[PDB]
Amino acid sequence: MSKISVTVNGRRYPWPRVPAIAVCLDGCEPAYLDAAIDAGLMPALKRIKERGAVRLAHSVIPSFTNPNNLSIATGSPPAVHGICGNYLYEPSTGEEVMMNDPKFLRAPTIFQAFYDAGARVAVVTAKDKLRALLGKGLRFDEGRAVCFSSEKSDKATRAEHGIDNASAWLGRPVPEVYSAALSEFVFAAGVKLLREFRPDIMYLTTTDYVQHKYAPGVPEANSFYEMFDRYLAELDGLGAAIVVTADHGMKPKHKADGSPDVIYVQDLLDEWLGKDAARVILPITDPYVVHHGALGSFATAYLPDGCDRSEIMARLKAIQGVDVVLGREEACRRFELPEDRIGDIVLVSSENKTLGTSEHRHDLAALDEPLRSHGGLTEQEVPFIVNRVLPELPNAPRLRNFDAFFYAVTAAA
Ligand SMILES: [Zn+2]
Ligand SMILES: [Zn+2]
Repeated sequence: MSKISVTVNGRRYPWPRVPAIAVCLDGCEPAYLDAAIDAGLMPALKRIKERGAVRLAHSVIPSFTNPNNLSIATGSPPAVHGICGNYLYEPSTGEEVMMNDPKFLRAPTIFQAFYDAGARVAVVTAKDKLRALLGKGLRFDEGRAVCFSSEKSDKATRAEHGIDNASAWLGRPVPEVYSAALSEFVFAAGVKLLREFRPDIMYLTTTDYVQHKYAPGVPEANSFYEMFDRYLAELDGLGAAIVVTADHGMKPKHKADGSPDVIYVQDLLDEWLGKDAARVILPITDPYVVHHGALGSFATAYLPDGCDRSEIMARLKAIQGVDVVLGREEACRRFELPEDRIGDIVLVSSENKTLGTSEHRHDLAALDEPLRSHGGLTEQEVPFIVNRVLPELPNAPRLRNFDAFFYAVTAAA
Protein backbone atom coordinates (compact mmCIF):
# COMPACT_ATOMS: atom_id res chain seq x y z
CA MET A 1 0.00 0.00 0.00
CA SER A 2 1.20 3.51 -0.82
CA LYS A 3 1.41 6.03 2.02
CA ILE A 4 -0.90 9.03 2.01
CA SER A 5 0.55 12.53 1.69
CA VAL A 6 -0.16 16.16 0.80
CA THR A 7 2.39 18.08 -1.27
CA VAL A 8 2.64 21.83 -0.57
CA ASN A 9 5.26 24.28 -1.92
CA GLY A 10 7.49 21.42 -3.07
CA ARG A 11 7.42 19.49 0.21
CA ARG A 12 5.64 16.20 0.87
CA TYR A 13 3.68 16.02 4.14
CA PRO A 14 2.68 12.53 5.29
CA TRP A 15 -0.92 12.24 6.46
CA PRO A 16 -1.06 12.47 10.27
CA ARG A 17 -2.55 9.39 12.01
CA VAL A 18 -3.06 11.46 15.18
CA PRO A 19 -3.59 15.27 15.38
CA ALA A 20 -0.49 17.26 14.43
CA ILE A 21 0.01 20.56 16.26
CA ALA A 22 2.57 23.33 15.95
CA VAL A 23 2.68 25.95 18.72
CA CYS A 24 4.40 29.21 17.93
CA LEU A 25 5.61 30.80 21.16
CA ASP A 26 6.10 34.38 19.94
CA GLY A 27 9.45 35.93 20.90
CA CYS A 28 10.41 32.82 22.89
CA GLU A 29 14.15 33.21 23.26
CA PRO A 30 15.32 29.69 24.33
CA ALA A 31 16.46 31.19 27.66
CA TYR A 32 12.79 31.76 28.69
CA LEU A 33 12.09 28.01 28.72
CA ASP A 34 15.39 27.10 30.40
CA ALA A 35 14.65 29.57 33.22
CA ALA A 36 11.06 28.42 33.76
CA ILE A 37 12.03 24.73 33.64
CA ASP A 38 14.88 25.35 36.11
CA ALA A 39 12.45 27.10 38.48
CA GLY A 40 10.31 23.91 38.55
CA LEU A 41 7.43 25.60 36.69
CA MET A 42 7.22 23.48 33.54
CA PRO A 43 7.01 19.83 34.67
CA ALA A 44 5.28 18.81 31.41
CA LEU A 45 7.78 20.43 29.01
CA LYS A 46 10.62 19.11 31.22
CA ARG A 47 9.35 15.53 30.80
CA ILE A 48 8.43 16.07 27.12
CA LYS A 49 12.03 17.19 26.46
CA GLU A 50 13.53 14.19 28.29
CA ARG A 51 11.43 11.71 26.36
CA GLY A 52 11.09 13.43 22.96
CA ALA A 53 13.34 15.40 20.61
CA VAL A 54 15.05 18.64 21.66
CA ARG A 55 16.63 20.99 19.12
CA LEU A 56 17.34 24.59 18.25
CA ALA A 57 16.03 25.86 14.92
CA HIS A 58 16.71 28.96 12.82
CA SER A 59 14.02 31.48 12.03
CA VAL A 60 13.77 33.49 8.84
CA ILE A 61 15.71 36.77 8.62
CA PRO A 62 14.20 39.27 9.25
CA SER A 63 13.30 37.69 12.60
CA PHE A 64 9.90 39.41 12.56
CA THR A 65 6.47 38.03 13.51
CA ASN A 66 4.58 37.99 10.20
CA PRO A 67 7.33 36.67 7.85
CA ASN A 68 8.09 33.89 10.31
CA ASN A 69 4.46 32.96 11.03
CA LEU A 70 3.75 32.81 7.29
CA SER A 71 6.87 30.71 6.75
CA ILE A 72 5.67 28.25 9.39
CA ALA A 73 2.19 28.25 7.78
CA THR A 74 3.49 27.53 4.25
CA GLY A 75 6.59 25.51 5.20
CA SER A 76 8.61 27.92 3.02
CA PRO A 77 10.73 31.11 3.22
CA PRO A 78 9.43 34.58 2.17
CA ALA A 79 11.01 34.17 -1.31
CA VAL A 80 8.15 31.70 -1.82
CA HIS A 81 5.20 33.17 0.13
CA GLY A 82 5.93 36.89 -0.33
CA ILE A 83 5.47 38.13 3.25
CA CYS A 84 8.81 39.60 4.33
CA GLY A 85 7.69 42.49 6.57
CA ASN A 86 4.64 44.51 7.66
CA TYR A 87 4.97 46.91 4.72
CA LEU A 88 7.06 47.92 1.71
CA TYR A 89 7.76 51.15 -0.17
CA GLU A 90 6.98 51.74 -3.86
CA PRO A 91 9.51 54.21 -5.41
CA SER A 92 6.98 54.90 -8.17
CA THR A 93 3.83 56.24 -6.44
CA GLY A 94 6.02 57.10 -3.42
CA GLU A 95 3.61 54.91 -1.48
CA GLU A 96 4.07 52.73 1.59
CA VAL A 97 1.81 49.69 1.20
CA MET A 98 0.71 47.23 3.90
CA MET A 99 1.82 43.64 3.30
CA ASN A 100 -0.45 42.14 6.02
CA ASP A 101 -3.47 41.55 3.75
CA PRO A 102 -4.08 37.99 2.39
CA LYS A 103 -4.05 39.31 -1.20
CA PHE A 104 -0.24 39.67 -0.80
CA LEU A 105 0.27 36.01 0.13
CA ARG A 106 1.75 34.29 -2.95
CA ALA A 107 1.79 30.63 -1.89
CA PRO A 108 -0.79 28.23 -0.44
CA THR A 109 -0.67 27.43 3.26
CA ILE A 110 -0.22 23.89 4.59
CA PHE A 111 -3.64 24.54 6.14
CA GLN A 112 -5.38 25.04 2.79
CA ALA A 113 -3.53 22.11 1.19
CA PHE A 114 -4.65 19.69 3.92
CA TYR A 115 -8.16 21.22 3.93
CA ASP A 116 -8.42 20.73 0.15
CA ALA A 117 -7.29 17.10 0.64
CA GLY A 118 -10.23 16.52 3.02
CA ALA A 119 -8.59 17.18 6.38
CA ARG A 120 -9.94 18.87 9.49
CA VAL A 121 -7.90 22.03 10.09
CA ALA A 122 -7.77 24.54 12.98
CA VAL A 123 -5.91 27.86 13.21
CA VAL A 124 -5.97 30.05 16.32
CA THR A 125 -4.02 33.31 16.56
CA ALA A 126 -3.91 36.03 19.20
CA LYS A 127 -4.18 38.93 16.69
CA ASP A 128 -6.85 39.12 14.01
CA LYS A 129 -4.79 40.59 11.14
CA LEU A 130 -2.52 37.52 11.22
CA ARG A 131 -5.69 35.38 11.39
CA ALA A 132 -6.88 36.73 8.01
CA LEU A 133 -3.43 36.10 6.48
CA LEU A 134 -3.02 32.58 7.93
CA GLY A 135 -6.57 31.61 7.07
CA LYS A 136 -6.36 32.32 3.32
CA GLY A 137 -8.11 29.59 1.28
CA LEU A 138 -9.88 27.93 4.20
CA ARG A 139 -13.57 27.16 3.77
CA PHE A 140 -16.29 26.95 6.38
CA ASP A 141 -19.21 25.16 4.70
CA GLU A 142 -18.37 21.54 5.64
CA GLY A 143 -17.49 21.79 9.34
CA ARG A 144 -13.86 20.90 8.57
CA ALA A 145 -12.15 24.25 9.37
CA VAL A 146 -11.91 26.64 12.31
CA CYS A 147 -9.94 29.90 12.15
CA PHE A 148 -10.23 32.81 14.60
CA SER A 149 -8.23 35.11 16.90
CA SER A 150 -8.50 35.75 20.64
CA GLU A 151 -8.62 39.47 19.79
CA LYS A 152 -11.84 39.18 17.74
CA SER A 153 -13.10 35.90 19.21
CA ASP A 154 -16.50 37.40 19.98
CA LYS A 155 -16.97 38.34 16.29
CA ALA A 156 -16.45 34.81 14.88
CA THR A 157 -19.23 33.45 12.67
CA ARG A 158 -19.85 29.99 11.25
CA ALA A 159 -19.58 31.21 7.65
CA GLU A 160 -16.29 33.11 8.01
CA HIS A 161 -14.51 31.39 10.92
CA GLY A 162 -16.21 27.97 11.31
CA ILE A 163 -17.48 28.88 14.78
CA ASP A 164 -20.12 31.24 16.21
CA ASN A 165 -18.61 33.52 18.88
CA ALA A 166 -15.49 31.70 20.08
CA SER A 167 -15.52 33.83 23.26
CA ALA A 168 -18.97 32.51 24.29
CA TRP A 169 -17.96 29.02 23.14
CA LEU A 170 -14.77 28.90 25.21
CA GLY A 171 -16.47 30.67 28.12
CA ARG A 172 -13.78 33.31 28.55
CA PRO A 173 -14.03 37.05 27.96
CA VAL A 174 -12.19 38.70 25.04
CA PRO A 175 -8.73 39.48 26.44
CA GLU A 176 -6.95 42.85 26.43
CA VAL A 177 -4.66 43.08 23.39
CA TYR A 178 -1.69 44.06 25.59
CA SER A 179 -1.78 41.12 27.98
CA ALA A 180 -0.57 37.58 28.60
CA ALA A 181 -4.27 36.63 28.60
CA LEU A 182 -4.50 37.26 24.84
CA SER A 183 -2.08 34.33 24.43
CA GLU A 184 -3.64 32.21 27.20
CA PHE A 185 -6.95 32.35 25.28
CA VAL A 186 -5.16 30.77 22.27
CA PHE A 187 -3.82 27.87 24.36
CA ALA A 188 -7.23 27.32 25.98
CA ALA A 189 -9.04 27.43 22.60
CA GLY A 190 -6.43 24.94 21.31
CA VAL A 191 -7.18 22.41 24.06
CA LYS A 192 -10.95 22.70 23.57
CA LEU A 193 -10.58 22.34 19.79
CA LEU A 194 -8.37 19.27 20.21
CA ARG A 195 -11.02 17.60 22.45
CA GLU A 196 -14.18 18.67 20.64
CA PHE A 197 -13.16 19.39 17.02
CA ARG A 198 -10.33 16.80 16.64
CA PRO A 199 -8.31 18.61 13.92
CA ASP A 200 -5.80 16.67 11.79
CA ILE A 201 -3.72 19.86 11.61
CA MET A 202 -3.71 22.71 14.15
CA TYR A 203 -1.62 25.88 14.45
CA LEU A 204 -1.60 27.95 17.66
CA THR A 205 0.22 31.28 17.62
CA THR A 206 0.49 33.99 20.26
CA THR A 207 2.00 37.48 20.73
CA ASP A 208 5.36 38.62 22.12
CA TYR A 209 3.83 41.19 24.53
CA VAL A 210 5.32 39.61 27.67
CA GLN A 211 8.68 38.99 26.00
CA HIS A 212 9.14 42.64 24.85
CA LYS A 213 8.47 43.68 28.48
CA TYR A 214 10.21 40.99 30.56
CA ALA A 215 13.59 39.23 30.37
CA PRO A 216 13.99 35.44 30.85
CA GLY A 217 13.64 34.24 34.45
CA VAL A 218 11.90 37.28 35.95
CA PRO A 219 8.60 36.59 37.80
CA GLU A 220 6.26 37.79 35.01
CA ALA A 221 8.15 35.84 32.32
CA ASN A 222 8.23 32.65 34.42
CA SER A 223 4.49 32.97 35.17
CA PHE A 224 3.67 33.12 31.46
CA TYR A 225 5.53 29.89 30.67
CA GLU A 226 4.22 28.21 33.81
CA MET A 227 0.78 28.99 32.38
CA PHE A 228 1.71 27.64 28.91
CA ASP A 229 2.99 24.38 30.43
CA ARG A 230 -0.44 23.55 31.85
CA TYR A 231 -2.00 23.76 28.37
CA LEU A 232 0.93 21.85 26.86
CA ALA A 233 0.39 19.08 29.44
CA GLU A 234 -3.21 18.87 28.32
CA LEU A 235 -2.52 18.82 24.56
CA ASP A 236 0.14 16.13 25.11
CA GLY A 237 -2.16 14.12 27.41
CA LEU A 238 -4.81 14.12 24.68
CA GLY A 239 -2.39 12.25 22.39
CA ALA A 240 -1.47 14.87 19.78
CA ALA A 241 1.96 15.03 18.11
CA ILE A 242 3.27 18.47 19.01
CA VAL A 243 6.09 20.75 17.86
CA VAL A 244 6.82 23.71 20.11
CA THR A 245 8.81 26.44 18.33
CA ALA A 246 8.94 30.24 17.94
CA ASP A 247 8.76 32.85 15.19
CA HIS A 248 11.87 34.60 16.59
CA GLY A 249 13.80 35.19 19.81
CA MET A 250 14.21 38.37 21.86
CA LYS A 251 17.21 40.36 23.13
CA PRO A 252 17.70 43.54 25.21
CA LYS A 253 18.36 46.55 22.96
CA HIS A 254 19.20 49.26 25.50
CA LYS A 255 22.22 51.20 26.76
CA ALA A 256 23.49 50.77 30.34
CA ASP A 257 21.27 53.68 31.45
CA GLY A 258 18.25 51.73 30.15
CA SER A 259 17.53 53.98 27.16
CA PRO A 260 17.11 52.64 23.60
CA ASP A 261 20.36 52.14 21.69
CA VAL A 262 19.45 53.19 18.14
CA ILE A 263 21.25 53.82 14.85
CA TYR A 264 19.29 56.44 12.89
CA VAL A 265 19.71 55.26 9.30
CA GLN A 266 17.63 58.03 7.66
CA ASP A 267 19.85 60.67 9.32
CA LEU A 268 22.97 58.97 7.91
CA LEU A 269 21.52 58.63 4.40
CA ASP A 270 20.24 62.23 4.40
CA GLU A 271 23.77 63.43 5.21
CA TRP A 272 25.45 61.34 2.49
CA LEU A 273 22.85 61.49 -0.29
CA GLY A 274 20.72 64.59 0.34
CA LYS A 275 17.58 64.88 2.49
CA ASP A 276 14.95 62.22 1.65
CA ALA A 277 16.91 61.17 -1.46
CA ALA A 278 16.75 57.70 0.11
CA ARG A 279 13.96 56.05 2.08
CA VAL A 280 14.63 53.82 5.11
CA ILE A 281 11.83 51.34 5.88
CA LEU A 282 11.33 49.73 9.31
CA PRO A 283 9.23 46.61 8.54
CA ILE A 284 9.06 45.31 12.16
CA THR A 285 5.67 47.01 12.52
CA ASP A 286 3.18 49.22 10.66
CA PRO A 287 4.60 52.46 9.13
CA TYR A 288 2.47 54.86 11.22
CA VAL A 289 4.08 53.62 14.47
CA VAL A 290 6.66 56.00 15.98
CA HIS A 291 6.36 54.74 19.58
CA HIS A 292 9.47 52.50 20.15
CA GLY A 293 7.46 49.45 19.00
CA ALA A 294 8.94 50.53 15.66
CA LEU A 295 12.46 49.66 16.85
CA GLY A 296 13.93 46.44 15.49
CA SER A 297 17.25 45.07 14.33
CA PHE A 298 16.52 44.70 10.59
CA ALA A 299 15.88 47.48 8.09
CA THR A 300 15.80 48.02 4.36
CA ALA A 301 16.47 51.14 2.29
CA TYR A 302 15.53 52.43 -1.15
CA LEU A 303 18.30 54.52 -2.73
CA PRO A 304 18.24 57.32 -5.35
CA ASP A 305 18.88 56.16 -8.92
CA GLY A 306 22.51 56.29 -10.06
CA CYS A 307 24.15 56.57 -6.62
CA ASP A 308 27.05 54.31 -5.62
CA ARG A 309 25.42 51.44 -3.70
CA SER A 310 28.77 49.73 -2.99
CA GLU A 311 30.09 52.95 -1.44
CA ILE A 312 26.95 53.61 0.63
CA MET A 313 27.04 50.03 1.97
CA ALA A 314 30.70 50.33 3.01
CA ARG A 315 29.92 53.59 4.82
CA LEU A 316 27.04 51.95 6.70
CA LYS A 317 29.01 48.81 7.60
CA ALA A 318 31.81 50.97 9.05
CA ILE A 319 29.37 52.17 11.75
CA GLN A 320 29.67 50.35 15.08
CA GLY A 321 26.40 48.51 15.70
CA VAL A 322 25.69 47.80 12.02
CA ASP A 323 26.72 44.16 11.58
CA VAL A 324 25.43 43.21 8.14
CA VAL A 325 24.86 45.37 5.06
CA LEU A 326 23.88 43.62 1.82
CA GLY A 327 22.64 44.62 -1.63
CA ARG A 328 19.19 43.43 -2.77
CA GLU A 329 20.45 40.44 -4.79
CA GLU A 330 22.77 39.14 -2.08
CA ALA A 331 20.32 39.75 0.80
CA CYS A 332 17.59 37.90 -1.09
CA ARG A 333 19.81 34.90 -1.84
CA ARG A 334 21.23 34.74 1.69
CA PHE A 335 17.98 35.34 3.60
CA GLU A 336 15.66 33.72 1.02
CA LEU A 337 13.60 36.87 0.41
CA PRO A 338 11.67 38.16 -2.67
CA GLU A 339 13.64 40.78 -4.66
CA ASP A 340 10.48 42.63 -5.65
CA ARG A 341 9.49 43.44 -2.04
CA ILE A 342 12.90 44.35 -0.56
CA GLY A 343 14.85 47.63 -0.83
CA ASP A 344 18.14 48.35 -2.61
CA ILE A 345 20.05 47.51 0.56
CA VAL A 346 19.41 45.46 3.70
CA LEU A 347 20.81 46.30 7.18
CA VAL A 348 21.08 44.16 10.31
CA SER A 349 22.16 45.69 13.64
CA SER A 350 24.31 44.18 16.42
CA GLU A 351 22.97 42.21 19.40
CA ASN A 352 21.98 45.13 21.65
CA LYS A 353 21.23 47.84 19.06
CA THR A 354 18.23 48.66 16.89
CA LEU A 355 17.73 50.55 13.64
CA GLY A 356 15.59 53.68 13.38
CA THR A 357 14.80 56.26 10.74
CA SER A 358 15.60 59.69 12.11
CA GLU A 359 15.72 62.18 14.94
CA HIS A 360 13.97 64.76 12.68
CA ARG A 361 10.68 65.22 14.59
CA HIS A 362 12.21 62.06 16.13
CA ASP A 363 10.90 58.60 17.09
CA LEU A 364 9.45 59.39 20.57
CA ALA A 365 9.77 56.27 22.76
CA ALA A 366 6.58 54.96 24.43
CA LEU A 367 6.80 52.37 27.27
CA ASP A 368 8.97 52.70 30.39
CA GLU A 369 10.86 49.38 30.70
CA PRO A 370 14.30 48.98 29.04
CA LEU A 371 13.94 48.17 25.33
CA ARG A 372 13.82 44.53 24.22
CA SER A 373 13.33 43.59 20.56
CA HIS A 374 14.08 41.35 17.59
CA GLY A 375 14.65 41.34 13.81
CA GLY A 376 18.38 40.54 13.65
CA LEU A 377 20.56 37.42 13.44
CA THR A 378 20.76 37.42 17.27
CA GLU A 379 17.04 36.54 17.54
CA GLN A 380 17.16 33.84 14.86
CA GLU A 381 17.79 30.91 17.21
CA VAL A 382 14.55 29.45 18.61
CA PRO A 383 13.49 26.32 20.52
CA PHE A 384 12.19 23.37 18.54
CA ILE A 385 10.86 20.61 20.80
CA VAL A 386 8.81 17.57 19.77
CA ASN A 387 6.82 15.29 22.09
CA ARG A 388 7.87 12.22 20.07
CA VAL A 389 11.08 10.25 19.54
CA LEU A 390 12.71 11.57 16.34
CA PRO A 391 16.44 10.79 16.33
CA GLU A 392 16.80 11.91 12.65
CA LEU A 393 15.48 15.42 13.35
CA PRO A 394 18.18 17.92 12.23
CA ASN A 395 19.50 20.78 14.37
CA ALA A 396 20.17 24.44 13.53
CA PRO A 397 21.31 25.86 11.17
CA ARG A 398 19.78 23.08 9.01
CA LEU A 399 16.58 22.87 11.07
CA ARG A 400 14.23 25.81 10.45
CA ASN A 401 11.27 26.99 12.51
CA PHE A 402 9.27 26.54 9.28
CA ASP A 403 10.05 22.80 9.38
CA ALA A 404 7.58 22.64 12.31
CA PHE A 405 4.61 21.15 10.45
CA PHE A 406 6.81 18.86 8.35
CA TYR A 407 8.15 17.18 11.48
CA ALA A 408 4.87 17.38 13.42
CA VAL A 409 3.00 15.37 10.74
CA THR A 410 6.01 13.04 10.39
CA ALA A 411 5.89 12.35 14.13
CA ALA A 412 2.07 11.98 13.86
CA ALA A 413 2.53 9.47 11.04
ZN1 LIG B 1 6.51 37.83 17.37
ZN1 LIG C 1 7.76 41.96 18.57
